[PDB]
Amino acid sequence: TTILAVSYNGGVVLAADSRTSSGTYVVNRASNKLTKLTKKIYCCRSGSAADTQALAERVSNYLGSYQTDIGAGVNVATAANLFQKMCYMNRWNISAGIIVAGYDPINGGSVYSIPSGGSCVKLDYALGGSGSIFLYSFFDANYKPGMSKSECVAFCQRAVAHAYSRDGSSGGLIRTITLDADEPEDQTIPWNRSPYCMEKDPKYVTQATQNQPFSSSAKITGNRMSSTG
Amino acid sequence: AGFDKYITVFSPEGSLYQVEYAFKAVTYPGLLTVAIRCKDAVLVVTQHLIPDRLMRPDSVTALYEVTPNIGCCMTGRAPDGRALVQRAREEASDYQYRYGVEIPIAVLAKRMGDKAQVRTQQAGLRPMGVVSTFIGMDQSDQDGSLKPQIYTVDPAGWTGGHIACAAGKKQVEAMAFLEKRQKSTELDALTQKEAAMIALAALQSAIGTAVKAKEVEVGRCTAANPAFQRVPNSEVEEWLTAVAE
Repeated sequence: TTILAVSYNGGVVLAADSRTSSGTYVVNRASNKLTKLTKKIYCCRSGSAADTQALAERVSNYLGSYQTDIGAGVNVATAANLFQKMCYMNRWNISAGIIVAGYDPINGGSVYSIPSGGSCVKLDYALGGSGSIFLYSFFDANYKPGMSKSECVAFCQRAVAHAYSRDGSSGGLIRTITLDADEPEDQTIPWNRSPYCMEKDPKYVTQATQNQPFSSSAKITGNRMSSTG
Repeated sequence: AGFDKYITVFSPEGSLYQVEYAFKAVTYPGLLTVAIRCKDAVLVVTQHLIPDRLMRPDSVTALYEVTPNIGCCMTGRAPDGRALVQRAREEASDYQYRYGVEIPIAVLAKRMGDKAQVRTQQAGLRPMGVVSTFIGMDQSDQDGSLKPQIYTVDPAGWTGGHIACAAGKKQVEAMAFLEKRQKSTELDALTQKEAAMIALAALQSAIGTAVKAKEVEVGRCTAANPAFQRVPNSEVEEWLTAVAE
């Protein structure tokens, strides 16, 4: 699982892979890990699918009633607090890493990370899942804060592609959603149109020289790909 | 055997006095509401009069949102209805968390009537002296289209749909006007403008004062926009001018 959220000037972009895997078999290759909480607030879920689904459904139910009670919109901080409380009271029984990202008219675009421990950190960008470990040095080198909306979406897709190119537990479709003062816009790009994969990378085209032909010299001359040669 | 009217026990005539008295608490405040449904929308108009000029007019209202797609109007003891609104909202939320779909308006009205009936059989509980009017859109089967729906809940727990209804002070005159207008036209085939004009005409004829726009508040659900929302004062003004012909 690879999930991330990046804030730009207007709002936020949430990106995720689509792969639910039972260890080494792909149970689902078209999952949707970007779960709607309110109209402008979403969460990226990593870990136990049942636990994260139940947590998201409960938080969405709580937030929907709260809008009717107060008669106004909900800030991203409220949803972040709801997840933080619900994950902290159940931290020993659930396996969940949550990213709460959204737009509210008061604080603009917000991104919150709630790891397995149950804390809540407000960040410019957040990463999560097994494939997030591959992206940290990718963000330290290639990520510049202050990108435009389209630039942020493209960077998020490229980061997700780079993450699941190396992570066996991640892969499949790349799903992104943009949340800002305008209408939220989703996008799903397939693997065959992904911004990066090692199969299309020209520097991994040449195979490692492992199957030496039987030769009278120590000179390495490529792999043996024929019986005669 | 002497009182028989201070608690929910049967009278010798087989009637509940504490529930009949709660019906008089509906018309006690002197307010009136009229709900109508056209071919593609449902409207509710409630008297919103503020004699105290020091009172913030937009703070007090009788129109409530139960769910984004279900709106409510309360007529009677103002706090009491508020309480019921809370219950209704809870009855929605739990339902949403139990079945994953939004509660139907008829189901919500039936459950609210069930809640009212309990207070008419338990001794210590006082009935809510309000009449609840839920308006919304219903998702039909075999065609997928939406239809306007009005459902009223009485303090006795009686739940019923309506093509058009009135509740409050001088509700009988409003109902008579609506029935007289129904003998000529067909309400379920009219448009939103005609239905709004009919509802405002009935409200005016019941009270005979030629209400302005600031004196009423209107809630609306439409087939194009299923969400419940309040009509802006400009549209109410143009409706009233159309009625004034």
